[PDB]
Amino acid sequence: TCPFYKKIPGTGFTVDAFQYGVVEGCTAYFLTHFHSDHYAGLSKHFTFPVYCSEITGNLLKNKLHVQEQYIHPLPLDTECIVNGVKVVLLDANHCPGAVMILFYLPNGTVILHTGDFRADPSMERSLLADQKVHMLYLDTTYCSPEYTFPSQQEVIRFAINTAFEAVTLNPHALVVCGTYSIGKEKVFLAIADVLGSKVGMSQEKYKTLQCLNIPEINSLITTDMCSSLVHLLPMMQINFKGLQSHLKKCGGKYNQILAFRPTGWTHSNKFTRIADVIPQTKGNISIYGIPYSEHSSYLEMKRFVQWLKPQKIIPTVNVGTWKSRSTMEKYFREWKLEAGY
Ligand code: NI
Repeated sequence: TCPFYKKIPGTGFTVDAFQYGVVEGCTAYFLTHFHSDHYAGLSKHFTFPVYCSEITGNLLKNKLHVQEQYIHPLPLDTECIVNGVKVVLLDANHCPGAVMILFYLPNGTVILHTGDFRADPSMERSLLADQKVHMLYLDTTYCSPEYTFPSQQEVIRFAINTAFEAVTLNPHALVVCGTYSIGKEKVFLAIADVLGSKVGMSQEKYKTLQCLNIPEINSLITTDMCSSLVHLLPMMQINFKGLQSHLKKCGGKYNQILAFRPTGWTHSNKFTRIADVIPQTKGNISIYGIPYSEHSSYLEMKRFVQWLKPQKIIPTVNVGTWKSRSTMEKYFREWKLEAGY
């Protein structure tokens, strides 16, 4: 049974609700982004209308085989009427194709559902500037002040400099980057660009990247692993055993691996600067964990919410324990008292 924070009152609509069977009264199912916790349930057998971005629609069709007749892609930044209700999709600054959804209810209430997002000041100059929001359904993944991490641009600067230095000292080093979902593509794309290489990967991952509308993608990626000195591997293989096993397969072309594991936040963020990050090393293999986040920091979240001034906030993450829910409610009340709304 579908929880309350996935229903949109006063409409026939749900958000990210595909794992509960047929939801009573749902005439349109919105999908914010192609991450498995959110799409859990969709397949070729789905026969209700799905509303989403163009990129999410390409993934639904090619990766999950949803039939074309049930896929309803909408452009971004454009007022659209769905089942007699005005909606807008906005870029969420999460993974490719990820959106926030603004719903203009028949009674006059305006609701914003963030999906998963990484808040940014550029959002203060979208179509959100123009009017009031009564209800915010908020991605609270990192809603506590201990969650700190750098900008994505600082993290990419560290990875490019680290890779370029290593392969210039040793032309026979291979670079490996872990993946398990869409998102964070700038990590392997930026590194391959500085090294003058295409990125090598499996047929399955190539297919997924081909759905993403990335400009000049055919110039950037390949399934021919031998021609490439940046390889992608599933995240589970990013360990000393998995990497040794991979280097054997490369036919004595390489004598060293440098690997990157993009993570979310980790508690080494509470002491160390990005500059001071060091790898784990065994022999000719070194592994860097780098804190490249596609969710808001505490400070980014607080700025967004204090600017938007919603009348009510409904969290969508960390909602399963009394202590988590209580902690989030405390911060929402500080923010409101500090800013005066
Ligand atoms: Ni996500």
